[PDB]
Amino acid sequence: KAAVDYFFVELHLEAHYEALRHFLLMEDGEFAQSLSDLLFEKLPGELLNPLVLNSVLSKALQCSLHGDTPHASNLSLALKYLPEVPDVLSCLELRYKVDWPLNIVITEGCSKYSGVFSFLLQLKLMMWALKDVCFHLKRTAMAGSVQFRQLQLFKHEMQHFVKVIQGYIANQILHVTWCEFRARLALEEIQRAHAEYLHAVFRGLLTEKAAPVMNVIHSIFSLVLKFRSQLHPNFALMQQSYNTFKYYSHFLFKVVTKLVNRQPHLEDFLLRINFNNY
Amino acid sequence: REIITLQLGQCGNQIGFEFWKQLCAEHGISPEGIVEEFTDRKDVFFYQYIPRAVLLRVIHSILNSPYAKLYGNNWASGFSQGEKIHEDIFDIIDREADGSDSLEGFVLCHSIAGGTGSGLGSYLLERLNDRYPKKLVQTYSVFPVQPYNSLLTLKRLTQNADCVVLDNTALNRIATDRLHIQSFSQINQLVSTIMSASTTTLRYPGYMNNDLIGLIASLIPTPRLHFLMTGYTPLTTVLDVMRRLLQPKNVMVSNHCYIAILNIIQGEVDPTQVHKSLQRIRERKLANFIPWGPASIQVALSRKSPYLRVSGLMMANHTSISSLFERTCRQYDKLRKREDNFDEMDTSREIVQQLIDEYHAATRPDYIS
Amino acid sequence: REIITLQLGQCGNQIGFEFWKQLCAEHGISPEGIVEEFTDRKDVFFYQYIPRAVLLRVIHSILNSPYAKLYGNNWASGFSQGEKIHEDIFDIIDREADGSDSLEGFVLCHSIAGGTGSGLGSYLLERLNDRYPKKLVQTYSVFPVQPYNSLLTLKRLTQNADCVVLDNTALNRIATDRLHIQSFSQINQLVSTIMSASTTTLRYPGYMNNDLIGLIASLIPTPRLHFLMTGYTPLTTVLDVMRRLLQPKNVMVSNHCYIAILNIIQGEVDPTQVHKSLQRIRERKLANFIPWGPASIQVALSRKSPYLRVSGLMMANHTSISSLFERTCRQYDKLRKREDNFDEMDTSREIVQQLIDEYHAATRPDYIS
Amino acid sequence: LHGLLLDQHEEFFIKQFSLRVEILPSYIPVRVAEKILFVGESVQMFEKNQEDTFAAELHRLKQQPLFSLVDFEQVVDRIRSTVAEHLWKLMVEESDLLGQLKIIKDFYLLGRGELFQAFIDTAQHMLKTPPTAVTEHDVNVAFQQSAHKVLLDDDNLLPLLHLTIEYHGASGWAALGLSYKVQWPLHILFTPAVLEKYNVVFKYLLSVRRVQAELQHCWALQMQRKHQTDAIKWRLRNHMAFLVDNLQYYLQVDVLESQFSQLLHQINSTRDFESIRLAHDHFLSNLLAQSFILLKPVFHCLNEILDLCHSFCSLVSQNLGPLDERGAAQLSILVKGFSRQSSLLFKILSNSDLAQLLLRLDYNKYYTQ
Repeated sequence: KAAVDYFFVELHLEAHYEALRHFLLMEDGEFAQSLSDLLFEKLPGELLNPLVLNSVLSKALQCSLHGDTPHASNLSLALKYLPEVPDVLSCLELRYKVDWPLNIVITEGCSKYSGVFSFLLQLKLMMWALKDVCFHLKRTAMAGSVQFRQLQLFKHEMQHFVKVIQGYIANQILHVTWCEFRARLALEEIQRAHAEYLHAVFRGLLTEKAAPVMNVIHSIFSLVLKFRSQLHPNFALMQQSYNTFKYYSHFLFKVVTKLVNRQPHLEDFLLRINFNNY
Repeated sequence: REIITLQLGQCGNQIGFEFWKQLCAEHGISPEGIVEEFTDRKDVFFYQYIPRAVLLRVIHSILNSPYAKLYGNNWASGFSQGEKIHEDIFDIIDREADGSDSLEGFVLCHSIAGGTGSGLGSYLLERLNDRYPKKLVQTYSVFPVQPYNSLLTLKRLTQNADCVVLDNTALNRIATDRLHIQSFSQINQLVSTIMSASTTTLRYPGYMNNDLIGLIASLIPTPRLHFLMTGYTPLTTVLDVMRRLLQPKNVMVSNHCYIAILNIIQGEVDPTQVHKSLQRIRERKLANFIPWGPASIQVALSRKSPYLRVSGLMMANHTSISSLFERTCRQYDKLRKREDNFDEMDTSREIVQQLIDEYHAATRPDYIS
Repeated sequence: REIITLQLGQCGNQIGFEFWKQLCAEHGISPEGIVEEFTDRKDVFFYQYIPRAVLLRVIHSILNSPYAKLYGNNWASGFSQGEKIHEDIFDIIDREADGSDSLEGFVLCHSIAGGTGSGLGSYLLERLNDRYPKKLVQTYSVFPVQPYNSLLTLKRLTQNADCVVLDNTALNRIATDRLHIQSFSQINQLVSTIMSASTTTLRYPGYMNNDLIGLIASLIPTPRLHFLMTGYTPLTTVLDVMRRLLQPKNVMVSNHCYIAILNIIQGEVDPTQVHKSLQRIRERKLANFIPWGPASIQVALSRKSPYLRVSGLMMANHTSISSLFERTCRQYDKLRKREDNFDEMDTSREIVQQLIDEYHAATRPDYIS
Repeated sequence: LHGLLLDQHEEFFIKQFSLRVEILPSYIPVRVAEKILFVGESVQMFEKNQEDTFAAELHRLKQQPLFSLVDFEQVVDRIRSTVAEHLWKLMVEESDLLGQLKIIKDFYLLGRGELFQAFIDTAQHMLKTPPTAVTEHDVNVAFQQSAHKVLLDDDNLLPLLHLTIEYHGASGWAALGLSYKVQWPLHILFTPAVLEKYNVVFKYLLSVRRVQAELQHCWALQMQRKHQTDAIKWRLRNHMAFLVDNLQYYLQVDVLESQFSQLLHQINSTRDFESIRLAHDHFLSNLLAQSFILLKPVFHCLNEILDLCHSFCSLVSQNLGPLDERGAAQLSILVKGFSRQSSLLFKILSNSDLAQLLLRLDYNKYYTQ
């Protein structure tokens, strides 16, 4: 009892958790919306030297309006791969750093945040690129015809699918899994309780058990990126793309339903993707 | 990204004033524009405190209020006065524009009930699309020769404003029922409450919807069907809030179905039950959506002002809003037969009748093509 | 399985409010239709809290009561009005049906003597059978130019309403002997007590009797024998309450034998000695029965409202109720010989002749065929 | 006193523990042997002054130069009554048994019948087909859709109820069942043995509920079918099949609510816990004996009445015209068996049937049979 109490009232263990979530899990807005927004402005040899990516963070924290504390440091924005050259992948890590009396609890394997991070960042790539075409089309406006209005309905039909899968993530990995492990805490238990909080990767569709559900997501994310390439000289080339989108989405609703008989976490997904439809 | 507001006419300057009172109360900001001792990002609305207000008779009493340290009747005449001071007033906008870091939008608080501002509102939106083509504009218009000035400004609002209707009729019903007033400064008490909670996700950082384009882009499907309505229930769990919102007794509006809903919860409620309330609303089938595309309902959480209980706001895009226009334009044809070219009034009546056609076509399972 | 309730005529709208103020009092419901703090299944009559009512001069008297937030005289004149507001009221009814999950029945409160009731109540029963064919229509009709309104209505209730009569003569009598009143405002107090305890088993979770069908199906064997009677004793063991039921001194009525009996007990009596009580009743032979078909006497238990001792209500299916019809139809023939086609009133007299015939033939050992 | 037995050669007469008889002493009676087996297992499972004082008592007996059984019991029984008094304190006050029994009565014994009539209403088509490997999950969802359909919102005790499908070791209903994941404290009171006899009651009581709910729906159609001299034979058989069933469904609210009201009374009376293990055990055996589930002849005759109504109710629902296309030819088949089965039962009842046969014979109709 004197060992656990020594952690909270003196070394602020309760602060570190509610601080790493502000940075890694992108809970604090105006930070991910400022970090991802900067990196996505560029896209090889550039954007890879420690002169830009090791400095874009020190420019990001200023626009956070929350942080700039001793906790806010130790955000090594490093990489783990050298990319050669339309896809939906940009590998990049973001590792926290701790000191001795706290390193013994937060394990150097609990590396799994970097697993759940690269997904959450990849999600932002949609809501920005899709925001671009929503903004790229705005300047086109006189030009009112069937070819125009029928085109914009695709964006509203594709955006809503991303704005609902994100609303799911913003409910499981940040709020309900945080209700536990916050009213759960209040020395060996701290290791297991933390190992049960993050194990966030189960409700996050990153587990290999429900992996086929994740494989289909790439087919969706890929087609939206192609939709961004064709910013009406090639309308029909885009009309075929949207029809492929409506098929894959209609296939997801069946593969998730068949995977209900075999996971109460996935139960809330069908209620999200389906509402007054089939 | 900074937001700036503009208030026109007698109405806009009144509700905007109480909007500044209630918002200044949320933060620890004394009436004298000085922070007291006593997380919340106060930089989007305030500039070092100085609010980004632009006020266009009652102004004298506004300065006579303790918050002084916080800074005809026809349509064509209201449009003429806007042209006579074209450059004189606009300098204030520009100097406040680039002096700001990065402008995001333009909140417009004005009335269309035959006021000089009603025309004054029509002019500004034309120029706001002229000078700044990359700046969103939002307007919290309010509904009541009154048919004339009302239907005209609708011609400009449907092609300039990229996005909140409030009809005084449905408001007074709430006034007599749950406040028992039988005044102007009495109903606006609730109106300012709707706007304050409307930007709960902006002044307080959250994960989703951290910018004004984050809220509007989901609801409005096409640049035409760009009309919204609001709801505010607290006047207790999550299933209590959303169920009390969908009732027509609370909506601030006088087949038919929804296109998208947004519910903002400000309380510290247990987030484990938010999915359960979503199940009970679906199964009882208390609301009806479009048949063509998959339309859902979205909810996000935030925290109240710690200085100041579970509140909640409901934002919706209902095709029943078409009925309100039909009430207006019908009066026009009756006034068209009863009383230099009178041609602008023609194209105005023409373009809105295209909108009333656009709503009635959205409720059909074959809205595409 | 919810039941939408309709109220027509002055008498019907008056008894319903007194039935509503009684029901919400048994639950923890404030007059503002909000739950108070202070197991009881409340879904059968209330929608999520609002009662599923449709009320049709007296409305002003209801809205002036603190329960405001709770929501000529000829037969020919009443009907003509009905066909004129045909479309207007059904959208009110239809929207309530689609709103409910699985609508089961239709409770109606109206008076045959009441002109509006004799004109508008009769019209609905034909339309209700036309539009919705799979819904039971049960009415709490109450017997009192006066004979005309009565017999013409009975023509509809015998073929439309698949299922309780309350005679004002006996009620006014009971008012004098055991209540000592001498008005309408006093006798209605006891009327509400009957309707409340009539639906006791439905509002509390029990073993059987979880639907309106669960009560009526045991009483009505044939589509013709569809008239019931009630009895309320308390104005203490289980054997004590039954001996007061079968006495005609408390049943609101003015060979002869029953068809089937339903007993409702709202107390906490020991449920072990109820089988002892029935044995002594069969020994005493206090009530005569039919020999042709298998019948039984039933009893059910429930719980009194805790937020508000043993009460009792009995449902009786007696052939003596045919006499009341004869008295009415006798006066009808009396006015026929003393005073566009005058033919509808002729066939109505013939079809009710079959009803009184069916009951008088029911008390024979050869009622079949 | 320490829950463990120091032995490594199987010497002491105890080897989830058991008892030994082939090694037990001669002069020691089995009665005290049972007392020992309970006082210890109640410690090993359970994992002050009531500890040392008894050690002095046991040591005292070791000094006695003559083994006196008359005293051996006066030390055992006090130890027995003390742990039993200590165990009852936890089995009722700390670990609330009343709440748990209240759960079992509702769901196992169909106490909350209003939940099942909806679950039967939904999960009907997916059980008349033979069972497969997928139907086990096809019902757990429907049951979950049910609890929310009756506005029962409780994440507690909701996932603890898991319906089982006895598949692969045939109508689907024949294998349905409900298992209950008991918590830790009551793990001793609810073994897989006693929790199994409960299931058998749920299998039978659901069947009678299934046929009754099915039968009355037909009545909801015959009355509905009011617009053949032989079609009237339906209700003249339906009611015969109704009274025998509905009143058979009585004696159930008066064997459950009567035996249960004793089981709960035997609890709040004896401070001892040993009584509860016997009072509850006798309560369970009565239900199997009173409800005629163990009595083979009656249970093999009424069973024929059960599936009999399935045929008749289907016959009326499988069409909408008169019974002409070999329906009447099939109709007269059952009445020759039913009425034969009817009076066949009558001779069987001519100890416990007195409470039942009285209800069916209230009008002496079977006396004429």
